Amino acid sequence: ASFSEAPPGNPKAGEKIFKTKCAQCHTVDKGAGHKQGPNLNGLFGRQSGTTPGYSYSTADKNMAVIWEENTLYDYLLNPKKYIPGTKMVFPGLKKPQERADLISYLKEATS
Ligand code: HEC
Repeated sequence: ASFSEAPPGNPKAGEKIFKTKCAQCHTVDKGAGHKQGPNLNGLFGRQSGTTPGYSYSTADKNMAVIWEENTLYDYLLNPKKYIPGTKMVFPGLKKPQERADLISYLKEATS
């Protein structure tokens, strides 16, 4: 129900997930620029809506969520429910395991 109770994460599995469901709109490497969505480099611990050069929705700026395992796990279940008014078009990742694997990868990849 929460990150706390979620399955352990496997970054290899998480990579598959990222590639198929997020890569279209997000970069992760420093210097890579933006896509439909902002570059996620250095995501962990940062305030939402603050990456330079990307035009965020007012909601994504106003929420000012500090991204971490906790917040990401809730967010990913249903982004539009988490930040009503966001322009990210993504239904959500329903399974606890899928979220845990994706987060494990992001931790490594966005570093
Ligand atoms: C294009 C169709 C998207 C897909 C697929 C995914 N994301 Fe996304 N993301 C997209 C946009 C246009 C935005 C900005 C939203 C806004 O209201 O401004 C985002 C934003 C994020 C964020 C917030 C980052 C921040 O700096 O605050 C995160 C953490 C994020 N996106 C992650 C993410 C992941 C892990 C996805 C696969 C599950 C994914 N997004 C899909 C566009 C698109």
